[PDB]
Amino acid sequence: KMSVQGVQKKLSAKLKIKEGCFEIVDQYGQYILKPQSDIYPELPENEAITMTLAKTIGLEVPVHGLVYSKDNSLTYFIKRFDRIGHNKKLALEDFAQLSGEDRHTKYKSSMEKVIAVIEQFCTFPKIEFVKLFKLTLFNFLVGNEDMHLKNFSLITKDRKISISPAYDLLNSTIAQKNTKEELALPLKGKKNNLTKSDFLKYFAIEKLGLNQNVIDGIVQEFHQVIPKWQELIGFSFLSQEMQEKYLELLEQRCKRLNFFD
Amino acid sequence: MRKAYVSVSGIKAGILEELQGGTYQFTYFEDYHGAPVSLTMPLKNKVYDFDVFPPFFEGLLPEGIMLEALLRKYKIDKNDYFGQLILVGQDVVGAVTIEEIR
Ligand code: NA
Repeated sequence: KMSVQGVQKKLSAKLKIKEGCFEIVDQYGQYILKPQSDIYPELPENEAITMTLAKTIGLEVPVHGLVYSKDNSLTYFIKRFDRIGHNKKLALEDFAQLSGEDRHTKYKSSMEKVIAVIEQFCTFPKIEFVKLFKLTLFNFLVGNEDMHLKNFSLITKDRKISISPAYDLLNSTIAQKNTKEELALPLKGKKNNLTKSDFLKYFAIEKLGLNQNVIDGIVQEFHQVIPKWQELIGFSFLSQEMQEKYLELLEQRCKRLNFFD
Repeated sequence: MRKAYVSVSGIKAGILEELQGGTYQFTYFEDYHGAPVSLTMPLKNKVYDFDVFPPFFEGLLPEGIMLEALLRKYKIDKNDYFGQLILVGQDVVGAVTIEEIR
């Protein structure tokens, strides 16, 4: 499909420690910089606020932010989690690599197959299932319709294999005009018109094996975070027009899961 | 034809070798007893065969606009996956690096 993230650059960069600024490099960097796209609007500000919303609901999110590039526009940065200390690296593999797909077939999978990758490779699958549930609800609520196989990764850190910290989380729905789907990979065979029972019963109980108390607690976390999400969006660097689109989609997705009833 | 050293955190782990017929082979080193190149390629087995370019190594290549930047910079065929991996192999995602044999 036409992906919003395909038309944006990912530039390697070093943090000049003595100043508070980044130097773009071709190789051997510790940060990624994502400047404006000429194809889709406000992707850096969109990514910066979305990654902050994820952090507010308790997902694992690395250092990220915005900086000014030469042309006065804003550029997003993320601190790489496969780079640590002095020239040390952590193993990191995306789910296309782990399931035998490639860049051309990275949408040719399902949430059920994503679960199976976690069960096969993660040290504590049941713990990562809780994380995947929160992540999938989050992506539905903020309009991230581009969670294909290369946007899930497993990290090896401290001799534990788990789902990596967040990367590339973006409200891609409001960024593009004729959005085709809600989920990049189908769940119960569905990529559009997902319902509360798809997520809370089929996904959370039948496929992830979560207990009803755990499900209920996570849903309550999302209910509780909506006022703070609304506030954070209002204070973001998105334009007023893009803030309104972000808030309107969030409200629609919240209403679809009966948050306000 | 073309072979390449595959290393993990700087330690040589094995050889990615291209065979005739578009097939590929990865072979671990006896001396290597560290973390696997990929979770799909445990040290338990020392040889791995592929009828196409192996998805683990294909997954290190750039995409989208950054692939077009790579093909703007280098005289390389659009589908020479192994050659592109050699070009970017000094620094890719994760702990693995790829260096061509001669
Ligand atoms: Na509009």
